[PDB]
Amino acid sequence: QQVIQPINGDPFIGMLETPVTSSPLVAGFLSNLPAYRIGVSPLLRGVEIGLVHGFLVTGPFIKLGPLRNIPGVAERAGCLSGAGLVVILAVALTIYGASAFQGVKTELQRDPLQTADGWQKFSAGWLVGGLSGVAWAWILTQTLPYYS
Amino acid sequence: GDFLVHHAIALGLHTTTLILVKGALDARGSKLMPDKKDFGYSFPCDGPGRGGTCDISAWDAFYLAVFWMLNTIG
Amino acid sequence: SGLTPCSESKGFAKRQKNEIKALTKRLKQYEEGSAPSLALKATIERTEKRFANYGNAGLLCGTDGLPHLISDPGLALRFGHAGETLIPTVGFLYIAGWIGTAGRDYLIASKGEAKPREKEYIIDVPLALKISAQGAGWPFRVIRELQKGTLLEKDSNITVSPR
Amino acid sequence: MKNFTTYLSTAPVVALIWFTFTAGLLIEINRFFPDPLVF
Amino acid sequence: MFLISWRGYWQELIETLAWAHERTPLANLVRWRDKPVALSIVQARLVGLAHFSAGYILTYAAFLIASTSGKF
Amino acid sequence: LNKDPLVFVLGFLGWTIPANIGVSNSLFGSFTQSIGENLAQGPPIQDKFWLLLVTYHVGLFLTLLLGQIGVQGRKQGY
Amino acid sequence: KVKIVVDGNPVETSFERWAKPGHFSRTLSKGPSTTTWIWNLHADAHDFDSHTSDLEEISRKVFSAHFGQLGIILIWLSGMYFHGARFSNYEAWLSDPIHIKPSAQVVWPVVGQEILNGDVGGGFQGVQITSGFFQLWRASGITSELQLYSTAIGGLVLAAAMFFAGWFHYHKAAPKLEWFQNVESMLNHHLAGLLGLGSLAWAGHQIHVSLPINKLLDAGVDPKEIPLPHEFILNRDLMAQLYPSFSKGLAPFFTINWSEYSDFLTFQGGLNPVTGGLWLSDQAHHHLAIAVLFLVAGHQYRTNWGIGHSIKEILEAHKGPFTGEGHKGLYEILTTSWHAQLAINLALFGSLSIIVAHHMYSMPPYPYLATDYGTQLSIFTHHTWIGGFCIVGAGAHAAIFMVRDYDPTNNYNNLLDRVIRHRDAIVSHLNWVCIFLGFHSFGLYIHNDTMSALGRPQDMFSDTAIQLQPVFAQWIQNTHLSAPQFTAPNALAPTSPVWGGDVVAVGGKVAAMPITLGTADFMVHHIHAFTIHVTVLILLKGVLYARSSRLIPDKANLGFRFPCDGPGRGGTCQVSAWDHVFLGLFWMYNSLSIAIFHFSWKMQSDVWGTVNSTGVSHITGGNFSQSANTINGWLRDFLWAQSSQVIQSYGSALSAYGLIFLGAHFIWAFSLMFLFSGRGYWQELIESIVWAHNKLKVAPSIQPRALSITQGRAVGVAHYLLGGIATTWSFFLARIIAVG
Amino acid sequence: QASLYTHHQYIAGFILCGAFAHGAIFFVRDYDPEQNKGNVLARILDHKEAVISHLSWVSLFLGFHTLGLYVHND
Ligand code: CLA
Ligand code: CLA
Ligand code: CLA
Ligand code: CLA
Ligand SMILES: CC1=C(C/C=C(\C)CCC[C@H](C)CCC[C@H](C)CCCC(C)C)C(=O)c2ccccc2C1=O
Ligand SMILES: CC(=O)/C=C/C=C(C)/C=C\[C@H]1[C@H](C)CCCC1(C)C
Ligand code: SF4
Repeated sequence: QQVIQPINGDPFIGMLETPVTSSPLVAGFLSNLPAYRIGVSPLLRGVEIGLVHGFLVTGPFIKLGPLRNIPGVAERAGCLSGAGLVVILAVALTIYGASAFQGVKTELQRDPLQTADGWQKFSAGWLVGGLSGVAWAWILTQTLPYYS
Repeated sequence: GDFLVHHAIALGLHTTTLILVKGALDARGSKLMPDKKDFGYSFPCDGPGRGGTCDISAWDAFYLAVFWMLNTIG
Repeated sequence: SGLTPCSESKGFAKRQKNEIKALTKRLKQYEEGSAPSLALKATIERTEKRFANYGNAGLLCGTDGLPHLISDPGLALRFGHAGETLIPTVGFLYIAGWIGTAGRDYLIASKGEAKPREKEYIIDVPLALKISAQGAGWPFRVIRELQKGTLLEKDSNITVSPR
Repeated sequence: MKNFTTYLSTAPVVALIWFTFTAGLLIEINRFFPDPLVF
Repeated sequence: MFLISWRGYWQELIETLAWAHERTPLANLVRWRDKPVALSIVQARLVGLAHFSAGYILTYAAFLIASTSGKF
Repeated sequence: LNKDPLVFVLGFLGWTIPANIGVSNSLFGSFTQSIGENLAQGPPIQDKFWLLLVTYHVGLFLTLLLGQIGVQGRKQGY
Repeated sequence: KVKIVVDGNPVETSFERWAKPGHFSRTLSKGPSTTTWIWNLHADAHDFDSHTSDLEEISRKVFSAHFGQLGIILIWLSGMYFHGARFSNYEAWLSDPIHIKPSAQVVWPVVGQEILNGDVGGGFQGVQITSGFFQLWRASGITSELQLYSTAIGGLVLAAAMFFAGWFHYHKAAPKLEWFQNVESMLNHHLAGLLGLGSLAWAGHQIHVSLPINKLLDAGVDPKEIPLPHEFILNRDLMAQLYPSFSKGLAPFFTINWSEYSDFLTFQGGLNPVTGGLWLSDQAHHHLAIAVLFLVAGHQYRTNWGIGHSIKEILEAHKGPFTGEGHKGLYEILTTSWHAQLAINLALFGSLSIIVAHHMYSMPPYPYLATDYGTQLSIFTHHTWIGGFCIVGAGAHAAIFMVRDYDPTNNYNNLLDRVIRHRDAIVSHLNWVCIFLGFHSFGLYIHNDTMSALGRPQDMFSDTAIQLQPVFAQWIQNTHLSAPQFTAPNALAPTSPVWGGDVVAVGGKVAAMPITLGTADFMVHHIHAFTIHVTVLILLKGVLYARSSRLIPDKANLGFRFPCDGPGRGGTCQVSAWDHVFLGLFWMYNSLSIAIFHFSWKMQSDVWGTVNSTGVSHITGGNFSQSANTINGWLRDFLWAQSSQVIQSYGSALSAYGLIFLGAHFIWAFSLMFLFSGRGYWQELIESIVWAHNKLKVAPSIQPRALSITQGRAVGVAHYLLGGIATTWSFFLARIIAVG
Repeated sequence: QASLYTHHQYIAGFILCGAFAHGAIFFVRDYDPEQNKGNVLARILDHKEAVISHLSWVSLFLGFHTLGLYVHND
């Protein structure tokens, strides 16, 4: 028995299939992420990804920022910092789309995400989801029972 | 002390000038690369052949001389 | 240069006294007749002799209390400082011309051998010793080569890069 | 003995002997005539 | 670093990095426009000289100004 | 993973039952007593709970690994 | 069948090849045309597999060269014993080891250099030594210069024996190739016979000589009144006076009443409070147990009596589902490639020297070593450096194996083949680890320097601000402190005072004490992890891509050592595995410099110092925990503050260190001309100089050349390492001799 | 005063390096040997080995003796 094999049985494409790459748990988990929903519209996948990432970045800004020791100001400052990072990443995503876009089998249609228009809808979805996730992070620091 | 440091300054001036002047006069060619003018002022090398030719261009003589100029002004 | 003779310099005398005092302070931790005591006393004797000799040579001393050398050949000859730089210049130039002439003679002699490169890393030691002894008369031979025209190779026989 | 003396005539052995002689001469001059600054 | 280490080490390193990005999920959604390569030989000499010189000047300017102005 | 997963109490109990043997109580009993005492705030750095945790878990993990290898190695040829 | 097989008189003993430089090489034997031949003769002298492809001839050369190295080591060791016997204050130091500084080198009075004969005490003047020989001789029981003379004479006799054996086993009785390939026999003999019987014999010396003499020495008896070691050999009652179980003789050993011997085979742990060293009875029991374990270990491998293991069978049995054919083919590699063996053995030997450094500082095994701070610092630093160089050599000879001895036919789907087949994954993952470590280790210091400069110490990573406590190492310390209670009940004390507990003080100075770990220790340990990982990345990348890459697919045809494959493909300078060794040497230097700086500062700040009634006055007063979390703290409070001794050393006996400090700075800077430049410039400059010599008819026949590209790199890194390491050497030694 | 002296001397050093760099660039890109036949420019190119070797000699002398005197005093 051998658990490492050439990628799709092809020994000459520079990749190997290992339990890390191709366990049913890993391949099933990765397939259900919003990045890998090829038929789903790039705007809504951008909304989901932006919600996740804008929510998560507020934490380090809240707990470790320069105003972390000022009660009340710490949360608002951390969330404004997270919003600034979300906006900067939205600009980065937008200029990526304008420059990057000037077959695939398992036959598959290519991702609408990997086009100029699809990436721009993805950038809009990222911005909306990111600002919403930052606002929800602030709401959670104002409402969670065991938050400190 | 002024004597010793002035002779250090003379060493720096003469060595920086040596690197720069050898770069300018060998810019068109040398025995190691007799057709150097055909390759221009700045080029990486002429490869590992003929013993190896790293930093053979006149530009590289400028690059080496900047170190000596900084040493001298220091 | 506004300097003072070291034999009448107060800084020179203070330096001698201070160096002797430091060596003597080191001395009073050893028994007499021990090896450290004898070594320290020998160093003290050498220090006293050195300061006396530097004073007696007519060396000039600065405000630092240290000897300063005079190297202009005019100032050295008229004011008795030729032993500082000028006579060492003559001595060095004689030995250096000796070394260079011996090396040139050995290289020229090796050029006529069937394997000239062999004598460059396997030395013909009797020939090298003979040539080294003959280097004492280098200025005469070198001046004759200069006037005769055999010291220098002609420019038409020397490789040059394209200009 | 000829091969051995040829080895003793190789460049680093000659350099060792000559520089041992020169360094020893300088050391013994400075031992017999300590602290020479001037002629 | 630019003056001592030379190009071909970095080019092979960058080749492994380019392999890693193309094979990494969620990251291979994005691609470079310009193929990443190591800096050229001459460019490395320039950049190393620029860092050397800038550090030289900044260090001495700080030492000169601080040492003189802290006393005077 | 092509891990050939099989229900493994041989290794869940292959380490735990030998570890419940009293020597001068036992490793498993002391571990459970430490868990109960710490469950009444994280354990301090002087507490023996960390050492009991590390020793018991390295024994259990090594036992499970060797059990999986022994079951699969004998089946696939030793 | 394992048996002795030699060839009689294979090589004549003659000076004929001494007279022909480069005789060993087919290219070099024709003699020079250019000066490059002079360098190539020295560069290729010990590259045996380049001289011939016959494995038997290579192996014979290696064996006899090893005898030559052993003879050189014995000449060096006998010299050290002789200088102790003849040019030392050893006997005076034996009477007073707390106040007298060890010295075993005396300079001649000429050109004023006799100032280096410092007033080291004991009515003696000389250079202070930091090798630790006095403490080692005292632990061995040596009480007189006569015994040092005897060891020096015996060493020179054994040195002559080693040189005779190397001549003999190359020129008279050279073992055949199958003799060398008896790896099972060699492992059995080196485990049981070399290490096992060596440890047993040293336990014998310790029990019969070192234990009673040192017991009398620590009781306060004058060394001239202690009986000689053979008096303890011949008079059993004299030994039974100090260890009463000796009256029972060897009967407790043979009747398995081993607990009777508990007076001289102990398990105390910790340090002797009189001397600050490990208990010699503990060492005797340790070496006896080690001897038994190694004697058992030397019976594992099958030689001639059926029983035992075949190493090839063991290797071929260990394969799994992730690893293809597993360890198949490794036995053939390790019995045919000397370079593969050298790579493994250098890696482990260097790691051993580094481990030795840590274990000897923490558990000082010699009496009065721990309060000889110069000796402690010197031996830690020395063995750390030897270890790092050996590890870089392991990387080099692994790469040389990959270029020259690797054969794809004998490695099909084994571990080596599969490692090569995912080298991109290995190198990219290690690259990411190095970047992450550099950011989250050095950037913490940069964060701290920036916060401190901006007047925000509350925003710093520190023990009084945002804390990064090394809680795992703190827990390890607590576990090792509590070990004699529960997990090592028959040990009286922990292995070292560094885990916790009380100060061990000798002569009013700290021998060992608890070494606490806070935020600065966390930060510097992650610096160590970062620097080690980067050095690994360079060396391992050199090994994995030694034969080929996407850039250069036929790199193995270019060899192990070559400058480049030209300015094309963007430029391919330093693609060779040799150049990876060249870069890894710099990163090894960086890594180990930070390690020894960490050692020096932390011991001076937190361990070493004087003991008063109030407590411990450390040398630099605990300033490590206050300022080692900034780069400016290192630059000021370590480098600037502690360099005061070396730069003020002029006019004292330590002035040699000040001169070497300056000269080493010079040699380091000198190296940058080789590293930053290229030989094309130098060859053209030599063309103009050669014109000047041609004009005066003084041009040499051996045509002058600039150094090769590879030699330019080798010269640069050699002078860089020499200058930097000697700078730190002079700094360390002047500092710790003057303030220790 | 210290800042101004240091500033202008480092600026002067960089500018002198550039002067010789553009002299080398002239020799590569703009120099026409036929149009300069026998003049001072061609003639100094014609004994460039003498110029470079004498610069090498003076640099070597100054370095050997200045470093040696400093090291002797140290
Ligand atoms: C036969 C020996 C010999 C002779 C007569 C010369 C003569 C000359 N050298 Mg050359 N040189 C030599 C050996 C020699 N050199 C060697 C072995 C090297 C390699 C280190 C050089 C490297 C060298 C450089 C880099 C330069 C010169 C330059 C010069 C010129 C100016 C003087 C000088 O700068 O000295 C300086 C000499 C040295 C720094 C090296 C000297 C080493 C020893 C002392 C000489 C060799 C002795 C020889 C082994 C004796 C063997 C004889 C025995 C067997 C009988 C002059 C043409 C300079 C120039 O071209 O001026 C226009 C210049 O820039 N030399
Ligand atoms: C009990 C037997 C025994 C012992 C003690 C040794 C010990 C040694 N061997 Mg090993 N060897 C053995 C059996 C043994 N060998 C067998 C059976 C084989 C063939 C399978 C080998 C094949 C072998 C090779 C190929 C090499 C070694 C080397 C070494 C040295 C390793 C470096 C070191 O730690 O030096 C420690 C040094 C000392 C402690 C100094 C004293 C050493 C004494 C004098 C030698 C004792 C061992 C010797 C075999 C005794 C025979 C006496 C002789 C006159 C017949 C060391 C001397 C390496 C080398 O260094 O050899 C030159 C090496 O390349 N051995
Ligand atoms: C101080 C000098 C210095 C620095 C900073 C570096 C930097 C680096 N070396 Mg280089 N190296 C040096 C000296 C240095 N080297 C020298 C002298 C040599 C010649 C032998 C080399 C040869 C060499 C080799 C052979 C290798 C490296 C590698 C590395 C990298 C290690 C990974 C890492 O830590 O990333 C983190 C980066 C740092 C720690 C640098 C500091 C970053 C700061 C703290 C962050 C600041 C960000 C900034 C504020 C934001 C931008 C704002 C601005 C634009 C306005 C890193 C890029 C290794 C590598 O590439 O593996 C991944 C590698 O293999 N180096
Ligand atoms: C401290 C650093 C240092 C030193 C000492 C040198 C030394 C030298 N440079 Mg190099 N340089 C450096 C840094 C340095 N450079 C750096 C960082 C670069 C940028 C890459 C350069 C780039 C450079 C160029 C481009 C040129 C030089 C040239 C020179 C020479 C200048 C003339 C001179 O001073 O002759 C005196 C010689 C010295 C001072 C060298 C040291 C001499 C030692 C002390 C002699 C004694 C040795 C000792 C007895 C031997 C013991 C060996 C032991 C193992 C037994 C000299 C060889 C120029 C040249 O070659 O002109 C001839 C030249 O063109 N340099
Ligand atoms: C300075 C330098 C040189 C020039 C250095 C050279 C040629 C080495 C010179 C070594 C010695 C001094 C040459 C002479 C050796 C003879 C044996 C001397 C005999 C004379 C007696 C006095 C011993 C290079 O060739 C080079 C090449 C590649 C990268 C960098 C550099 C580089 O930096
Ligand atoms: C003192 C000084 O400043 C110049 C002196 C050197 C000379 C004469 C140069 C060499 C000549 C010799 C006679 C033949 C080669 C070419 C020369 C110029 C005719
Ligand atoms: S190593 Fe030198 S010769 Fe080779 S490509 Fe680089 S610069 Fe050119």
